[PDB]
Amino acid sequence: LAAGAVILRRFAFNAAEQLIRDINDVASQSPFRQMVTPGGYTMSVAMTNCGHLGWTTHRQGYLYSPIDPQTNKPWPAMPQSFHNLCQRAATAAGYPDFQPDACLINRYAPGAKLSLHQDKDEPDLRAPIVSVSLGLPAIFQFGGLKRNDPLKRLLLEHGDVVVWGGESRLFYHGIQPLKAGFHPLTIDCRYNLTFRQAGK
Ligand SMILES: O=C(O)CCC(=O)C(=O)O
Ligand SMILES: [Mn+2]
Repeated sequence: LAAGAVILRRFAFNAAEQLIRDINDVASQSPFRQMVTPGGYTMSVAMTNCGHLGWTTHRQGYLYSPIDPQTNKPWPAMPQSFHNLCQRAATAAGYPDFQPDACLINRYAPGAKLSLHQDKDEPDLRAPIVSVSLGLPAIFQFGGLKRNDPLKRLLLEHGDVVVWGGESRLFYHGIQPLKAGFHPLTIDCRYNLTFRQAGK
């Protein structure tokens, strides 16, 4: 896909059913919620987290916290299925020592989108981003270090895993408005699992 980035198409296909079962378990403790940006806007994507740290929004500035600001309780621990799939994907991508301490779970309803951004809330740039697609297909935008750099448009389907790091760790990326559709395992949405090393 780019220097230090690759797309493992259908890599998580066999694990998908189990991953989704665990998403449901995580959501039981920390429900999906549409976060409000530091700017005061409700995101179309619904999110939740598991692992030691969870990505969240604050009155002013994104940040990681071990506490779910909605439930006021710790985020659920990282499911075994998540941990194992993530490490296998990272190894295949060329990052064998990846040890994530956070997993952001995104749920896209039809029309939902995640505008172009950089994952720049993690201090240790040596750790890659492992992104798992589940359910409905979406168009993933992958660019460069500048918001105006040319964008690649790649369809991401159920089971696809994208890993980026090294030279492309801070590349801009996003998801275009989700097209309506149906998928036997997620029904009416697309889920995405984003593993990161947010601390240390
Ligand atoms: O849904 C995706 O494929 C991308 C999600 C993403 O960029 C994020 O969680 O920071
Ligand atoms: Mn991102």
